[PDB]
Amino acid sequence: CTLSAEDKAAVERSKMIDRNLRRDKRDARRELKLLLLGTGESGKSTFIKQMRIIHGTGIIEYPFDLENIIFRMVDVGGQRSERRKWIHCFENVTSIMFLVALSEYDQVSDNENRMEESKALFRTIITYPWFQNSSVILFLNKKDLLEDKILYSHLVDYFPEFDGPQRDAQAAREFILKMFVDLNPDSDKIIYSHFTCATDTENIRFVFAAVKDTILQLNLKEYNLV
Amino acid sequence: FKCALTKTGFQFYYLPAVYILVFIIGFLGNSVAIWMFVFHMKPWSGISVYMFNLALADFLYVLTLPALIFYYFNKTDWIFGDAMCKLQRFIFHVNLYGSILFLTCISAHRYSGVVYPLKSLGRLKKKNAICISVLVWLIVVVAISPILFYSGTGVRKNKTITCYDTTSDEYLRSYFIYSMCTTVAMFCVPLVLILGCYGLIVRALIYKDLDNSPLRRKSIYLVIIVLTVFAVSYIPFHVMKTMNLRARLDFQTPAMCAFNDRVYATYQVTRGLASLNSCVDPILYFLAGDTFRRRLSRATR
Amino acid sequence: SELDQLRQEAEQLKNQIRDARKACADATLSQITNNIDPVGRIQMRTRRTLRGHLAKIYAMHWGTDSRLLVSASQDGKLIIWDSYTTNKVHAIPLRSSWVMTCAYAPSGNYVACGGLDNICSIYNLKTREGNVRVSRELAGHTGYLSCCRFLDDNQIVTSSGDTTCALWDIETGQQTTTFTGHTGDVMSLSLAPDTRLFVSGACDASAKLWDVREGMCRQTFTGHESDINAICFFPNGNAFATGSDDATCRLFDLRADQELMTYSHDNIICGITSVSFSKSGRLLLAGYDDFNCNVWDALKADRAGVLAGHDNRVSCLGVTDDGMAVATGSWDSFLKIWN
Amino acid sequence: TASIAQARKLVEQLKMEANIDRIKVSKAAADLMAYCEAHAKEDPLLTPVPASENPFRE
Amino acid sequence: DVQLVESGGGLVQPGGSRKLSCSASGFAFSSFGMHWVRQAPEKGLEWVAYISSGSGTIYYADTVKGRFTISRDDPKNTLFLQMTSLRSEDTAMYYCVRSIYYYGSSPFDFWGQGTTLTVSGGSDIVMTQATSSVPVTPGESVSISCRSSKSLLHSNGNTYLYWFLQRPGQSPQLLIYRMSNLASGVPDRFSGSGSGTAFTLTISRLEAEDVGVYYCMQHLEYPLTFGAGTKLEL
Ligand SMILES: CSc1nc(N)c2ncn([C@@H]3O[C@H](COP(=O)(O)OP(=O)(O)O)[C@@H](O)[C@H]3O)c2n1
Repeated sequence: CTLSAEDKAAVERSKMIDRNLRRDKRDARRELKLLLLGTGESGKSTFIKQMRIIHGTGIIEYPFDLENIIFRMVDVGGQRSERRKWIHCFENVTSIMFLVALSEYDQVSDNENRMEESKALFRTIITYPWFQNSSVILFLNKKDLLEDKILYSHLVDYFPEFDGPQRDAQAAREFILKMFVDLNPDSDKIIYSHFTCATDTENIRFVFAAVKDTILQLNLKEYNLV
Repeated sequence: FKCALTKTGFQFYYLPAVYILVFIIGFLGNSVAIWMFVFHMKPWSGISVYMFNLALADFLYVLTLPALIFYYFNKTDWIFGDAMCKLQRFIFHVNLYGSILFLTCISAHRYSGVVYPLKSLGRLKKKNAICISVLVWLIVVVAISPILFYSGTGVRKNKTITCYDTTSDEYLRSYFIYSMCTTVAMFCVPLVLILGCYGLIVRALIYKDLDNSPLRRKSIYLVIIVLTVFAVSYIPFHVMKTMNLRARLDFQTPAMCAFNDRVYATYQVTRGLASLNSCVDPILYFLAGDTFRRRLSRATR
Repeated sequence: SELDQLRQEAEQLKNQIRDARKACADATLSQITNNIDPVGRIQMRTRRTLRGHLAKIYAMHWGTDSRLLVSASQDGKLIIWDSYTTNKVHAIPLRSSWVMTCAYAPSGNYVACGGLDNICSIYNLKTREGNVRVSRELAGHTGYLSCCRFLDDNQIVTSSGDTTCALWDIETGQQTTTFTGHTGDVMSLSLAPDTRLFVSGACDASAKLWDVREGMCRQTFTGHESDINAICFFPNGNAFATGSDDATCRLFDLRADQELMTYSHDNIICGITSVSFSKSGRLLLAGYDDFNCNVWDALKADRAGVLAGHDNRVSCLGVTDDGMAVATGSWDSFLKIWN
Repeated sequence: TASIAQARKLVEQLKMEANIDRIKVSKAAADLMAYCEAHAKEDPLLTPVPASENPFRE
Repeated sequence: DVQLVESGGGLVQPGGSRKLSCSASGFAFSSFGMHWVRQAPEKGLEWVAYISSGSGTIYYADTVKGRFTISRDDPKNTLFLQMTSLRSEDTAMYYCVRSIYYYGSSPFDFWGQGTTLTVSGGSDIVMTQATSSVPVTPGESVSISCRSSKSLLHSNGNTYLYWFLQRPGQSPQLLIYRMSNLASGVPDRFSGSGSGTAFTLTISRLEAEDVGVYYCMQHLEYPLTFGAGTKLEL
C-alpha cells in the first residue's frame, strides 16, 4: 500500500520476530516455574546435587527433562532484600518448593530456633496474594539425621504440643508436618510433602507426581470440575 | 390401513407445559451464561470456548422452543407457512446435535487434560480449539442439511397443517435409512467417546497419584451425574426415534394398534426428557463453582 | 556513654533541621495559585498498542528521538519497539528470565537490563554482526537490580537490593563510585536534565539526593510514610516527585527541603508503582495499582484526567523527552501509548 | 562493634546536610509557576495539538 | 569479522547454466537480507536479485525476472544463485551483498569479493549523473550532485538516498544510508544535503583514498538503480 520499501522490510522483520516469539511461547507452554524456597541450613545445595545425580550472588535455574516436559527451580535464597518487592515476579508459578531441615528444631541468636523462623517464613509466604493458584511442596531433607538426633533432643522442651511417642523417631516427623500444614489459612491450598533422605531414588519422582497433580487440579478448576 | 387416530392426548396436553418450563429456565440460564461469557471473561481457553459454543447452541435452542410451544399449545396445527416450520425444525435439530457434539468435545478436552495433564500440556491451543469448533459446526450443518431437505409440511385428515419435523409420509424409507445412518455415526461414536472418557477420568480420579492429593469425591460425583443425565435422555430418545421410524414402515396394522400408540407416547416422553436434559446441561456445567460461580457472584456484587 | 550521646545529638540535629524547614515555609502553593485558571479536565486516548510480549513486564524507557522503546518481561526477552510504525526493531534473548529493570541509552547505541540475576547486562544494539549480543556484564551486586539509567555512553547508575546505588563503567566493567547511605532498599532512579546530580528513593520513605561526580549524598527528603518505588525529576531540575505505596505523591523541592503539595484522594487505597512528569512539568502522571492510571496537576493538586487503560499493575509509566507521547505498559504484556 | 562507624557516618551526614542554605519556599514556588507558565504554550499534553502536528493520528 | 567470498565462477558457453555461491561468516546470516549486484565491464553496478531473512520475500529485477532465481541455505550458512540461461548482457562480476532493515539501520553494509565469469526499464527511477570524471586536488572541497525521476521524500519525513564508493580493484562500501546521516566506519568529512530532488554530497579535505567511483542509489521505489558512476581522478 502506502508503505515504502524500508517500511515493508521493517514490517517483514517485525513479523519474523513475532513468529519467533510465538514459537518460543509455544515451547515455553511445556515448562513450569517452580519457586524453590528454603534456608541456608536446610541443605539446598546437596538437595539439588542429589536431584541432578538421580536425573542423570545471582539466582540460578536447574532445568530437568522428564517425559518431554521441563521443570526448573529458581534459587532465591541468595537474595537478602525485603522479599516484598520481587516476590510478585513468581505470581504465575505452578507450585512452590520448600526444603525444611529435619534436624533444626533446637539450633538457634535471638533466643529463637530455626523452626520458628521457618514457620514464620511459611506463614508470611502462603498469605501472599500472588500465590493463590499455586500448590505447595514441602520437602524434608536429612531424614536419617533426624532419627539419630531425636535420641538426644526432645520436642517437648521447645514445642509444648508434642504429646505421645516422645522417643519414636517416627511421630515427631508427623507432628512437625501436621503443625506446618496447620499454617494454611481458610483458603484451602494443597501442600504436598515427602520424607526424603540424603540418598534416594524417589526424590525426583515425588516432585514429578506433585507437579502432575498440581496441573491436574489446575485443569479441574479450569474445566469446571473442582 | 393406518392408525391415524391418536387416543393418547395426554402427551399433547402435558408436553406444552414441560416445553414452556424448559423455555423459561433455559432462557434465564443462557442469558446469564452468555452475559458472563461476553463481558466478564477477558481471558479464554479451549474449554472456555467449548462451553461458550455450547451455551450459544443452547441459546439458539431456547429461542427455537417458543415456536414449538405455540405449535403444540392448541392442537397439531402450524399457523405460519411451510418456510417457518422448515427453518424451526432445522434449527432445532442442528442445535440439538451441536449441543451433543459440544458435550463430546468438552469431555474429550477434560479427558486430555486430566488423564494426561503433563503430556497434553501445550498440545491444546486457542487456534486448535477454534479450528475444532468451526469444523464441528460445519460438519453438523452439512449433516442436518439433508434433514433440512427432508422436512416439510403436510395436510392431515384433521384439516390442520402438520409441521412434520421428519417426513410427510412420502420418502419414509429413504428418510428412515438416512436418519438411522446419521444417528449411528454421530451418536454412537460420540456415545463411545463420552462413556470412555468419563470412565477413564473417573478411574484416574479414584487412582490418586499421592496421599497429599485433595479429595476427588465431589468431582467424581459430578462426572457420574453428568454421564447419567446424558445417558438417560439422549440414548432413549434416539433408540425410540429409531423404533418409531421402524414402526412407520412395517407396523401400523389394523389388527393391532395399541403398541403404535404407546410407542408414540414413549417417543414423546423421550423427546421431553431430551429437551430437559439439553436445557439443564449448560446450567449444570456452569453451576460447579470451580472458577465460574465465584466470579459470577463477584460480577453481580 | 558515646553511642547514646551520638544518637541523641543526631535526633536533635534532625529536629532542628525540621524546625528550620518549617521556619522558611512562608506560604504554600495553594494561596498563590488561586489567581490562575485551572486546566480542568483532559482526555488521553490510546493511540498505539504494543502487544508482543509473553509474560508480565516491569520496565520501560523512552529514547531521545521519542520513537524507540525497550521493554523487559519475565519471558527472558528484551525487544525494541517502534512508537510510530508499531514494529519490533530487535529481539534480544536473555540468559536470565528474571529481570526487573531496563535502560535505553540516550545515543541509542546500547541497551541495559537487570533484575534478580544480580547482573546488569549491556547489549550493543549497533553491532557489526547484526545480531544484538551482550557486551559487558556488570556483576558485583548482592541484591536485585531495581532501576537502571543511562547518563553517558560509558557511565550507568544502577540500583540494587543491597540498599545502595552504584555508578558503573561499561568499558572497564567495574563500578566507579558507590552511593551508600540508604537505610531502605532503593527501587527507583531519576536523572536530572543537567546530569550532574540524581535522586533515588528507597523502602525507608526517604529520598536521598546523590551527585555523580561527588559520589556522596547531599540532600535528604523525608515526607512519606510508606515504601517509595517511583521517582522522577521536574523538567526544571529544581524539584522532583515520589510515588509511594500509600497512594500519595509529594513535589519535593531541592532548594526548599520540603514538599509542596500532596497528590492524593480518598477514593484510592492501592499503592503507586511509577511516576513521571510531562515536558512542561505542569502535568504530573502517576501509575497506580488499581488497574488504572491517574493524572495530577502539579500546581493545583487535582485529578485532571483519568487513563482507563490496562487491567493489571502498570509498573511501566513513561513520558517522551519531547513530551509527544505517554507509553504505559502493564503486567498483561501490553504497551499502551497515550497522547 | 561496627555500629560506631555507622553512627559517626550518619551524624557526619546530618551535620553536613544542616550547613545547607535554604531559600524561601515562596520564591521557589513562584519560580516553578513561572517555568510552568512559560512551558505551557509548548506542551502537547497540556494543549492538545492538531492531528497534523501529532505523529499518532494514524 | 564479516567475510563474504564467492565461488563457482569461470568461463562458460552462452545458453548454459552456472551456479554461484557465496559463503557467509562472522555475522548473523539468518537475519540479513542478501542482495545480488553485478559490475558490468563497460557499465556500473546494477541490482539483480534479493532475498529476505528466512526466504520470506524474494524479488527480482525486470531484466532478470524469471531467468534468474535466488535461494539461501540458512543451516549451511551459504547463499546460492542459479541462472537458467546466460547471455552477453549478463557477463559481469556479481557481488554477494548483505543488508538488514529496521529503524536507523544501514542497508548494504558489506559487499562480497565477487567472481568473474565470461561467455563466448519501465516504471523505474533513473539516477541522472551528468558528470563522469571530476578532476580535483587533495585537501579541497568536492561536491557531487545526483537526481532522481521523482522526489524521494515520503510521508515519514526522510528521503531514501544511498551513496556508495567503489575503490579500484575491490568491492565498494556504503557511505551515506539516508538523507543527511553518516554510515559506520566512514569519516565525518562527508555531509549530504538536498531538498527532495537535488541530492548533493559535500566532501571536505579529500585524501588520495577517495579516487574510487561514486554511485547514487534510490530506495523509495523498490527497483534499485545505481548512478552513472562518478570516477574521481587526481
Ligand atoms: C400415527 S401417530 C402420529 N400422530 C401425529 N400427530 C403425528 N405427527 C407426525 N407424526 C409422524 O412423526 C413424524 C414427524 O412428525 P413429528 O415431529 O414427530 O410430530 P408433529 O410435530 O406433530 O408433526 C412424521 O414422519 C410422522 O410419521 C405423527 N404420528
